[PDB]
Amino acid sequence: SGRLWSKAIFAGYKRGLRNQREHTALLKIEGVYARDETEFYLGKRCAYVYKAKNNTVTPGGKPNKTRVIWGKVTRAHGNSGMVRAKFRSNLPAKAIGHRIRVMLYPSRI
Amino acid sequence: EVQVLVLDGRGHLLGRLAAIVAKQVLLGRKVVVVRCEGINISGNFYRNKLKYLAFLRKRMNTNPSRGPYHFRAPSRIFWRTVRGMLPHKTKRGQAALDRLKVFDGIPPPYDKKKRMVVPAALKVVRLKPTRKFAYLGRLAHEVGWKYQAVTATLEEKRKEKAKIHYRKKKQLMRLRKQAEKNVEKKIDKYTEVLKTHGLLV
Amino acid sequence: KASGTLREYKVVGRCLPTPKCHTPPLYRMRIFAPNHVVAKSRFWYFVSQLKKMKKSSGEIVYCGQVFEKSPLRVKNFGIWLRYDSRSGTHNMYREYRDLTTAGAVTQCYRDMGARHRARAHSIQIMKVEEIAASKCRRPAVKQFHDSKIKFPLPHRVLRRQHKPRFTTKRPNTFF
Amino acid sequence: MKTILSNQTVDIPENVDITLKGRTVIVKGPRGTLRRDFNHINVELSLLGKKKKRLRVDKWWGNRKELATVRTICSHVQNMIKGVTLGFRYKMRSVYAHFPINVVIQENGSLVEIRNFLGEKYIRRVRMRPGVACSVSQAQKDELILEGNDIELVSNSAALIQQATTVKNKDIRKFLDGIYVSEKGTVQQA
Amino acid sequence: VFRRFVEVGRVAYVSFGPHAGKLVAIVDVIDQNRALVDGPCTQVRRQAMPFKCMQLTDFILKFPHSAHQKYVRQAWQKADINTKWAATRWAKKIEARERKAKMTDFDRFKVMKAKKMRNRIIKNEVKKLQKAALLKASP
Amino acid sequence: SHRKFSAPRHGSLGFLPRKRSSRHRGKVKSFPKDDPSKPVHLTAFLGYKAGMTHIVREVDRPGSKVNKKEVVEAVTIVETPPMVVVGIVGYVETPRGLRTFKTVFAEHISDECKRRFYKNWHKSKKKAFTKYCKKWQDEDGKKQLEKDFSSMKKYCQVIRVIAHTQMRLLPLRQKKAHLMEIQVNGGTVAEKLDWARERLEQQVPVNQVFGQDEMIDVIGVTKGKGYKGVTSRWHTKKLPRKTHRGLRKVAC
RNA sequence: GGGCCACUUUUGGUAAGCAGAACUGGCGCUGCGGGAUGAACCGAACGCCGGGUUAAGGCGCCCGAUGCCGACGCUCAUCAG
RNA sequence: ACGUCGCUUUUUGAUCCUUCGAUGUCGGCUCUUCCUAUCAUUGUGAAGCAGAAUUCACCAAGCGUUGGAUUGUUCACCCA
RNA sequence: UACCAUCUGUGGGAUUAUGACUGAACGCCUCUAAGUCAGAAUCCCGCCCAGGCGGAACGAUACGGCAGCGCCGCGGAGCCUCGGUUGGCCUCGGAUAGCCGGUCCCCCGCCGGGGUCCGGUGCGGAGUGCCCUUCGUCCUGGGAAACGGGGCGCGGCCGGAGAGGCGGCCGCCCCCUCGCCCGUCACGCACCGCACGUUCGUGGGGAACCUGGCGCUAAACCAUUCGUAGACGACCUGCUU
Ligand SMILES: COC(=O)C[C@](O)(CCCC(C)(C)O)C(=O)O[C@@H]1C(OC)=C[C@]23CCCN2CCc2cc4c(cc2[C@H]13)OCO4
Ligand SMILES: [Mg+2]
Ligand SMILES: [Mg+2]
Ligand SMILES: [Mg+2]
Ligand SMILES: [Mg+2]
Ligand SMILES: [Mg+2]
Ligand SMILES: [Mg+2]
Ligand SMILES: [Mg+2]
Ligand SMILES: [Mg+2]
Ligand SMILES: [Mg+2]
Ligand SMILES: [Mg+2]
Ligand SMILES: [Mg+2]
Ligand SMILES: [Mg+2]
Ligand SMILES: [Mg+2]
Ligand SMILES: [Mg+2]
Ligand SMILES: [Mg+2]
Ligand SMILES: [Mg+2]
Ligand SMILES: [Mg+2]
Ligand SMILES: [Mg+2]
Ligand SMILES: [Mg+2]
Ligand SMILES: [Mg+2]
Ligand SMILES: [Mg+2]
Ligand SMILES: [Mg+2]
Ligand SMILES: [Mg+2]
Ligand SMILES: [Mg+2]
Ligand SMILES: [Mg+2]
Ligand SMILES: [Mg+2]
Ligand SMILES: [Mg+2]
Ligand SMILES: [Mg+2]
Ligand SMILES: [Mg+2]
Ligand SMILES: [Mg+2]
Ligand SMILES: [Mg+2]
Ligand SMILES: [Mg+2]
Ligand SMILES: [Mg+2]
Ligand SMILES: [Mg+2]
Ligand SMILES: [Mg+2]
Ligand SMILES: [Mg+2]
Repeated sequence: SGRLWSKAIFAGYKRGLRNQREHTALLKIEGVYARDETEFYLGKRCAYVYKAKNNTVTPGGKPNKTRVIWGKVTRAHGNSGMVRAKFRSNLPAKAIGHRIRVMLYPSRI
Repeated sequence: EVQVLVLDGRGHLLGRLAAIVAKQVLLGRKVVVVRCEGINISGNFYRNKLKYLAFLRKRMNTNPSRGPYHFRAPSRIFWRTVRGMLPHKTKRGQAALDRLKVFDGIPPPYDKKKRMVVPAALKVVRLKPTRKFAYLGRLAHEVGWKYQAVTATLEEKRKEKAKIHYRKKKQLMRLRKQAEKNVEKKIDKYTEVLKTHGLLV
Repeated sequence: KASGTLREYKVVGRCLPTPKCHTPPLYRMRIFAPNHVVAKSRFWYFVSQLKKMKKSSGEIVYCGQVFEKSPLRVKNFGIWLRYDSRSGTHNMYREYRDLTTAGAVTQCYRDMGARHRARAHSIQIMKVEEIAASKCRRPAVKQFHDSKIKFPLPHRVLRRQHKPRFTTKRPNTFF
Repeated sequence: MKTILSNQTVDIPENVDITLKGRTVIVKGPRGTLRRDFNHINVELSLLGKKKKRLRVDKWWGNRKELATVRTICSHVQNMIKGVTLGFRYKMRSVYAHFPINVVIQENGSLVEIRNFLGEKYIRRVRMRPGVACSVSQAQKDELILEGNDIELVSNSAALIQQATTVKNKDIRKFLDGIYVSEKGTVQQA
Repeated sequence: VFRRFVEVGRVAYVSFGPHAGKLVAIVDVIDQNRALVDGPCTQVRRQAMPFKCMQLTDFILKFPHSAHQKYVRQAWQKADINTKWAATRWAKKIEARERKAKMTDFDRFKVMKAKKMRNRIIKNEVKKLQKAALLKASP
Repeated sequence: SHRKFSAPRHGSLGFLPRKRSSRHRGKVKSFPKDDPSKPVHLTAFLGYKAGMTHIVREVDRPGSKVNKKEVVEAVTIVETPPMVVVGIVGYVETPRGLRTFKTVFAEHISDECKRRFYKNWHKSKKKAFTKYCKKWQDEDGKKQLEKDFSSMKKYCQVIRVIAHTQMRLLPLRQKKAHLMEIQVNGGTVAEKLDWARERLEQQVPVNQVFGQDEMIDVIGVTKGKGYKGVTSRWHTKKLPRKTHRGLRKVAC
């Protein structure tokens, strides 16, 4: 019961104009739209859950078709919210405009 | 939040709304822009009409069947302004542009829904009132659009049904102001809890 | 010369004492600058034009900020200045309303750039003093000289245009 | 420089009684009623008195070009008051040299036909703006007499029948023919 | 139209800035954009504030222009604003919007139970005021 | 550089894609503007070209060269047997155009009208409108047509009449009729749709649709010539006789 | 042992993305960030990478960044900028 | 008029940047499109515009701008 | 096949120059500043030509003895494949130098419509909002409910056409006194700190299999013809009464 994670959007990689750095993601989180409003999310854990064809092993259950790339939030990118994230393996480019779950893990409250 | 965003286009500026829409479009967010008849463009009419007439002159003389497609219906004029604000030569920007559905007037998927407003794009907020403004529905009519007269007769009869639904929604709202006057001694405990925590002024 | 909020500096200097005059005369200026570094560098700009005095044959005796004597009463500042255009140079007289002296001179630099495209290296403020209300001449200053000022704020334009960005109700401008 | 306040009151006689639907003046006199929407100029209007009934219009921080529209709205209201207390009578006179001009009045005064203009066979049929009673006088020999309450409709209808009778491809110093506005009067000399 | 004016003694409410949420009095008008502005009883020292930060109220204090602080203070206390304000609806909507932000997770549960019950009694009689109020049998 | 001698362009650009027509009857593409003040009538008809003839008549043009004198005009003859009203169709007007709303074909559709609905009449089993003819003789299939003839009354603005020709009365080899929508102008929508079932299964002659001595418009498909060169198709100037690769070309 | 460009100085020429000198830096031999694009301009020179911060330039959308309740003015252009 | 400020690239020069392991070179014929710096035609303003004729401007390139003698001619010139 | 014969060739709209109207700024004047008018071989559309990797309405939809197909079932058993998503908002028109909400006398078959009055307006009858709100059952008491809830119960009717693919109302039933708040009373895998859990969802799509019930029995192309057509394709036609 309950959603229990806050919802974010994968907007793009860390980039200039004619270069990009795929090791850092840029996330838009709903509700927070200021830089002085985003220190809550400043170290929270985040994830990209996706489904594929083959069954894979699941922690706590029998094998399903959902696979997850895990990451965390490092710091803020700009003035209008917009945290930047760092995942373990770099995000696939098909995930631009898709759901990233900000998970309320390690807490400071 | 994966519902559709529905925007009443009346009273908005053309590119001020287009820049807002074309960034939400890139972030998922299926958005539907209804009532393009009433989108405004800053500057006076004749000046803005000359911009569109100057566009009509751009034409591949070798074969104008292959050249620029000069859409004349307001919905497709607004569809082209956001096209130029999207990377529509890539699959990210073509899957983006499929999320925007543009309509003239308000079709019956969206006539019985609530429309959102963008205050950063409205004519009353972003123009000084001692300026001039053109209507996108009017400069489509003198440019070649066929259907402002059937759209006017279908928006008049929709506003006939909108007054009827409102006067029934407004009639139930003065029933709740009568019910809360009758059964109030039995909600004195419940109306004080909500009054304590920032509700029920 | 840049800007951003101008102070006012009392800069005092004199020529280094050679065996010609053992005590050369002290000179002082009032200088509106962002900080005392610029105030000591604009001092040797004018005192080299007024007197035959350079920085190597001279020293800054006293540099220091001049604070406003009454920053809580509204004063009429008439400013005599001197700038150069794309054509030749011109003299002017402008009037402002401000609480501080250095605030009405900041207000002059933004208004000489707005109306005349005069950059701050072009402008030379030479005199600034507190004009009374009965000696003002400019009509924009004199319209606020009424003991019964009364006006509304007619067309309040919405500033929070993005909080929220998408709302369901159209805003109000009558308050 | 933007002037903080520029007002101009407008006196109102006893036979009229005007109201304000925002920026919409509705003047109602013994000769009918008029109505103009002023929702393109940002001023505030105000009925002040209850015995003499003044009408003030403010401007509140307008520049030089906005400040010009304070006295015009006064002049539009004063043309509504004279329109419904007195009216607008335009006596206008036909000036011919060789060919006399025949003007026959068609249906209820809202249409004129100008036939014998410089001896040409074309018939000029120009429609009146609605509310203008164009007629032919009897104390003069050939002059038109058009009534009405709205000065932007009476003078426009008088300008339709003046732009229609223009001489083309000739000198206009000689060939002084046409129907011209002679005198702008009122009915019921106050 | 136009009833709330800027004048000498107009009590203004500051909407944003360093003094957001303070009532304050207008002392003098500094050239179309700024105003000499002093709140002697709401802890706001005399300074210049733009007219875009402030929002005009209904209350007007009487004192001459550019008067000292002690004369705008005993004019604040005669017809005392701090009991006139915090009795009007706009003052009540401010305190009944910040105490919704001061609402703990257990307070939010108690509103969730009290609202869900209160929307059962109100929902009940609006049926009884539309099925007994439709009892009409007249030509 | 310029040409030095002005000459008009050969051919219109307003008639071109000069392809084979994608049809054979002749699409109307524009019916006469309709206004309710008139009586209720048809606006088009459909006939076959039979051949030409010249006639002799005298002229009444007062002031002309040939007033009260007898001239020889060339005429053509169009065989027009009466068209049979076989159906009805109503259109609703939309901001995207003018879409078709509902059509109601009649019972007792003839075999020459059903011939059109088959590309091969020999091997077919003639089954067209055999499920649809039984809802004219039913109870709970009946009143859905009076729900079809009532929604098309209250929602449509333009109703048309599907009519076909009757080939059995002509000297041609083909027995397949030509169906055609012909709109009904002059009148309100509730009258023109009541009118167009009175005529349903009945014939209308050309005497009703078109009267004496009025001008009409003729819509058809040109006599076909085949693949032709630029001298036949565009009537360009031929090239001089000592041209190497071809006289009947366009040079530049 | 064919050079070329740029600031300033300078010769012939009406002028030239012309021809010829002086001085320094550059391009050629050299990629990178910005100038949309471009041998030379602006910043800065390069082993392979992770974190931080800047330069010149930017920050409605394309397209990273003002979704600041930015400050004060000027400007309406039926070829604006 | 004396002076003086421009535009243009339908003239001719100036330059040598591209092309010498090739980009077919004057004129005509033919054919399409474009430009306006408008000869005519549509709508107008001005005249030392009485009419007729002509002239100077303006929005304007929609539409038209021919048939020949001589010359390879582009140009030129006469006939109609 | 030929100006070498014959026939046909069209209507608006916004406006440019320009001429004006009302009319300020500049207490006079002024085509202009706000607001208007007349206006053309131009421009744009119609007429005309073509008809989108654009829609629509409608027709018929595969058998003579093993053969298919469509609809109505949560009717089943499970496979595969494509992915997304994690509660809803079911709607006045609009004004912005003003609005929203209640209301007395009056009138267009008792809704609407008006001018007084009464409140609200940094919108609180508020999207900065609102509605839902998910631990489970069992014991047991008090309140809200009694003009209640529930079902793919069937029939019955009405409203919705701009892309209606929907939204309400009903007569006979069916069990139910539970579900909403404040409490009593205890139990459930309490899986022994730990991830993809929580939904939409009985998802879309391609198959094949079993078991009921209800209906349906076609065309297109080739070949052959035709010559209103044509390089070839295509196109226009005909083929047991
Ligand atoms: C004296 O000049 C000639 O003989 C011309 C020709 O020989 C033409 C070549 C035709 C062939 C022989 C290839 O059939 C030739 O090689 O022309 C060059 C030639 O050959 C195609 C191309 C040149 C050089 C590059 C482009 N330009 C175009 C034509 C041209 C025209 C000239 C010209 C030179 C070119 C040259 O001199 C004056 O007029
Ligand atoms: Mg799933
Ligand atoms: Mg898994
Ligand atoms: Mg001091
Ligand atoms: Mg928002
Ligand atoms: Mg006047
Ligand atoms: Mg003449
Ligand atoms: Mg040529
Ligand atoms: Mg030519
Ligand atoms: Mg040969
Ligand atoms: Mg060498
Ligand atoms: Mg050398
Ligand atoms: Mg050189
Ligand atoms: Mg060289
Ligand atoms: Mg080197
Ligand atoms: Mg380098
Ligand atoms: Mg670069
Ligand atoms: Mg550039
Ligand atoms: Mg440098
Ligand atoms: Mg780095
Ligand atoms: Mg950029
Ligand atoms: Mg961005
Ligand atoms: Mg060369
Ligand atoms: Mg060569
Ligand atoms: Mg070649
Ligand atoms: Mg070659
Ligand atoms: Mg021109
Ligand atoms: Mg002329
Ligand atoms: Mg042309
Ligand atoms: Mg010869
Ligand atoms: Mg011919
Ligand atoms: Mg017209
Ligand atoms: Mg005038
Ligand atoms: Mg004009
Ligand atoms: Mg007009
Ligand atoms: Mg077209
Ligand atoms: Mg009130």
